Amino acid sequence: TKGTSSFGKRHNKTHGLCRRCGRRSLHNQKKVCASCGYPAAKTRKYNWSEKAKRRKVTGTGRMRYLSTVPRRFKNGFRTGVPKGARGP
Amino acid sequence: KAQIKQALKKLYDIDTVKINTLIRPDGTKKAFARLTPDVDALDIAATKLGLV
Amino acid sequence: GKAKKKGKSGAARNYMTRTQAVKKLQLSLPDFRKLCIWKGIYPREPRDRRKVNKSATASTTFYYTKDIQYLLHEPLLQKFREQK
Amino acid sequence: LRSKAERQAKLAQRKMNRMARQGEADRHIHASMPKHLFSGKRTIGKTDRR
Amino acid sequence: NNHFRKHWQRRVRCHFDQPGKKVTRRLARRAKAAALAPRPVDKLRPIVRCPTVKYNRRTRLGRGFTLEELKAAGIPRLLAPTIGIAVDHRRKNLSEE
Amino acid sequence: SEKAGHQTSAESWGTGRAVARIPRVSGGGTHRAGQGAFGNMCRSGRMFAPTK
Amino acid sequence: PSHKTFRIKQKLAKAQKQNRPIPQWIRLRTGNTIRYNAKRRHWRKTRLGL
Amino acid sequence: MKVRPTVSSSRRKARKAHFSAPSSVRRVIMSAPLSKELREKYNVRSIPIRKGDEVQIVRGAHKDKEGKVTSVYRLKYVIHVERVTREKATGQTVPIGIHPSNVVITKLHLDKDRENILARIKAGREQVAKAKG
Amino acid sequence: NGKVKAGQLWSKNKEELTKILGELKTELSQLRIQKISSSGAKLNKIHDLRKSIARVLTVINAKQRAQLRLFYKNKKYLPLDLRPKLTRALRRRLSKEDASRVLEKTKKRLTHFPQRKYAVKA
RNA sequence: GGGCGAGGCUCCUUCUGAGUUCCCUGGAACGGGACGCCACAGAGGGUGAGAGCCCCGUAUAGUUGGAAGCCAAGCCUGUGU
RNA sequence: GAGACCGAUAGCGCACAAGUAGAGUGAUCGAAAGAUGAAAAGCACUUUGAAAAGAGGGUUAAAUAGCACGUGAAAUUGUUG
RNA sequence: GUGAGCCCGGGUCGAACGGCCUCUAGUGCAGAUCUUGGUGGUAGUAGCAAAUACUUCAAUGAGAACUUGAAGGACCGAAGUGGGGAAAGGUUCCAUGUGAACAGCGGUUGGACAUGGGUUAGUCGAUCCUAAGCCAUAGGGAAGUUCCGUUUCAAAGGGGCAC
RNA sequence: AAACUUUCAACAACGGAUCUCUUGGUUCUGGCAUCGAUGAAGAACGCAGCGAAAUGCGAUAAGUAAUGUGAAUUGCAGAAUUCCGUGAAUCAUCGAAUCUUUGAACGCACAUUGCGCCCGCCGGUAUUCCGGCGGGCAUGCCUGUUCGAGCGUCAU
Ligand SMILES: [Zn+2]
Repeated sequence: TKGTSSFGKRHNKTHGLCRRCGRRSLHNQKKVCASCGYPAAKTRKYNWSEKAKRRKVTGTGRMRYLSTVPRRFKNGFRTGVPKGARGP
Repeated sequence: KAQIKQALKKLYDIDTVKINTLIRPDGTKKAFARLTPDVDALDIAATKLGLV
Repeated sequence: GKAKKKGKSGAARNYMTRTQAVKKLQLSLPDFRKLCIWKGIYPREPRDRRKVNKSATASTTFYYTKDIQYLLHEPLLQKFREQK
Repeated sequence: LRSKAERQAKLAQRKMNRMARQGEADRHIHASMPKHLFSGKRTIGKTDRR
Repeated sequence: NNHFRKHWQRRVRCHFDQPGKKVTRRLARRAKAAALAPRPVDKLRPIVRCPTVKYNRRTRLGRGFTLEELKAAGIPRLLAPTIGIAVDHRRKNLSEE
Repeated sequence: SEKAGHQTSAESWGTGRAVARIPRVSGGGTHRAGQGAFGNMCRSGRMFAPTK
Repeated sequence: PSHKTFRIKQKLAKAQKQNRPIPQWIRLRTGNTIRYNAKRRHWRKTRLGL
Repeated sequence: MKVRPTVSSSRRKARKAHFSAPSSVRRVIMSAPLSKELREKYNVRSIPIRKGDEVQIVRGAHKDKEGKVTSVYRLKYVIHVERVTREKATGQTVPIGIHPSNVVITKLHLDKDRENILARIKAGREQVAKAKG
Repeated sequence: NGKVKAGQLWSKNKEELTKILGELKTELSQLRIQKISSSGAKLNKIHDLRKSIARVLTVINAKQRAQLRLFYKNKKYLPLDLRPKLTRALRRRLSKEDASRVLEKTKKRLTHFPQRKYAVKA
């Protein structure tokens, strides 16, 4: 009875949602995320899984601040207002 | 509840005797505010809110 | 909701003794009395002094907590420390 | 325009209706060649099924 | 003789950038010449004789002139590198030629 | 690309009675699972003698 | 369960708001390729994974 | 033959840029030639077309028709001309999209920005002619 | 109505800007109830008041920051939001004067023997 | 030792040549025939079918307006604590 | 910026709302899927049907292109000879 | 044409393609229990046979064994086929409407599909306490990711009085 | 003789091969140096008149300011634009801003929208009660300030 009848007793949870990465990988007894390694400071990644690295590498998300950096570099990180522009 | 009653008072001059709040399955909060017996909720809905 | 605890509100927050006032302001007693005289901080009397402090006697001096917090921002405290 | 929109909505369902999906939510992919049925050999000892 | 028993494919170096690197070097030389004009783009080098018995028949350019050579030619060792003369303090003069 | 046809985890099901011994993509819930991999005769696999 | 946390109830609220078909005005747009909701969810078919 | 290294003769890049150009670029792309009278009047060969211009169709099955530009539909790169329409099955009218390169502008919709455009194009043309002459 | 131009806002000072912000917020709050009670052309108006509130807040913030920069024009320490952003590495980079400081022996050598301008005859 | 500095370089911005002439097929000429024109531009793309001259661009010298740096022929000066 | 490369079972796993849908407690695994037409002009109206639809009649240069849509092979099937 | 093949005619079709000489290769298939996809005979076949059971009238509807109302007959038989919860699910709850698909027969019905609505607390829980146990700090190991350590070889803090 | 089975042909099916296409890959070459406690990469939740996704954005939420262009956006609805203009746009540029809950994540925690502390401001009869808002409170280390401990060494 290791199959169909034993599958009926599965109503607990080993993993919950992790606050850092959003996956259901936070082990509920060890309080450690199996994916990102929370609450360790460094995000968990390994070089034997290039797929796992590419699933969470920079650019797979929003680039909320980092996408505006090349334009500011191209303009030389200038500060101020265009000459004669309306304002205060 | 305190924020809701303060907002109602400073919006529409509404005095409430109690407020019950729930959070709906869509994720927004719904608030039932019972008014003082001196003021008429039907009159408030007709004039201030336009709920006819 | 959550049950309040005894002695965490009321006259216990409204008043403090001279000992608690000098410990709050980190002042010596002459400097505290001098600053109270200069700023007009007056002694007070609670209705029940045991509600403020269980060791209070008839000779215990009480002040307002808001008066002590107003004294906490006086520039003369810096002058006292500079002179020391 | 409402008739054309409803016709477009009904014509969008023809592939899933031929696939007999119960709505657009039925996207489940069934195992057509399971490993437990298409791998291994049956020995004289313990078996994987009766 | 030739063997490939290591993982040789990870470190194969091809040279399709040879004409591009020649173009880059020539552009850098033109920029350096324009910056250094009207001075020459290179420094004056002494004539030195190659070591060992195989190459002692031939002379070539060395690193820089010795302090004895600069003093005998009348050029101070602080003025010499400022007018395009290379100076080498390690080399000595073992003969007068 | 030097990774073409080799970015999969697949293993042969072994000698049996039903299917050929090509390595097959593991897992479930998708069309790719159970399909062949890594062969030049396989769809979505590495070709014979990749060009360098 | 009836006993649930605020985080779980918020995720269920977002799922309930996402569970809808596409508007019919989408299919009449110029160069439209969307024909149905390809990410539609049903309670009996697939799980939220919470 | 192109010489400048910033110019690309790639067909894929050209088609991607053309079909993903934004609205201000599509305005320049949707240019129309001027008539002979307007050309000898303003010394300008071409100008971007805008709503309110008066055009004559010189190519297609609607050739020699004349009308006012009622819409510049930059999304499918077409213009709508008044009375150059067809009938739907129902009997209602529906406009026929014309490419601006298949029309010629006979009367310009004039305002101070249009005069600025024409003046600077004419000034550049005469400056170029004087320099190369 | 309800579409306040920024050119009008750039001349006002603080109190009437706050008054305009208050009246726009009040009319927006009323017209949301009008939206939920009936359908009409008031949706364009609620969009206009949302953008007008955004413009008024932008003008107020810009004038506040300009006044604060004028106040902190001649002071050694500025607030972190008023300090130039650049990048973290650029902020931690040495200043131009500290990068151009040389030793006094080096100063003497560069004073009395700099790089000369020379040419060689052919 | 200081201070000017003509001029040059780097970067964005305005502008650039010539047929929609006639005939046939065609739903549509961007095809075929004829007569031309431009070219330091006959790269590429779009336009109802293979378009140098319909449109964007393309080639070359330049030409408008602006910002910030660098190089620099020369010129004023103090002179030795 | 380019190519004596590949042309949708190829080329990156992905030319498409692709590291998506989906599977697994989990680490992880991981697809399929492009093309009406120049222009929707995506069939008015009549008629038979409960409707889907059909038949007339239309649009188109073509419906032998009808949102199952360029071309439309073979296996395999129906009718007719 | 010995042959691999080449060329033409008729039909379909709609935007490119070929001959010759050199150059180049991811270049020629019946097999690999080959890969992917598609399709046959079997075959209108095996089968749709546990849980005692259905019948009459009327209404609805194009269409009713499995929709509804009434009329009968039965079953669960209080360790229930009843009334409520914990885990788990997440809107499946309720009203209205419904073409296709799904409900291995039908379907007007539906946990399906479409549009909306619904969950109101000082007193019920969580929140508080500690259990088994886990994680910080002091400090000590470890190349290091980190491990031990949880009262220690820690300056680890509370109160009152004062002319 | 028909039916059935098989073969041949035409048309119609089934299926998606072939041909042509390509806003896509792959490989090479050239140029550039620019993430984060002034809060990054990543995660979650929201924002459009009518959107689930993709895209864009953050309660100023398919966006604000500024500069430039100069008449659109479009699937519908509704408004435009004094067109001789502080001016459309799902426009471009982009120097000013806004930037929810998180995350190295910083009051303590977090399987809790849990529990605190310090200082101001405002409102409700309020010296005490109640509520809201704003600014703060991690660790190691460096320089300096100030308050200190020790017969550790001295002077007196
Ligand atoms: Zn995690």
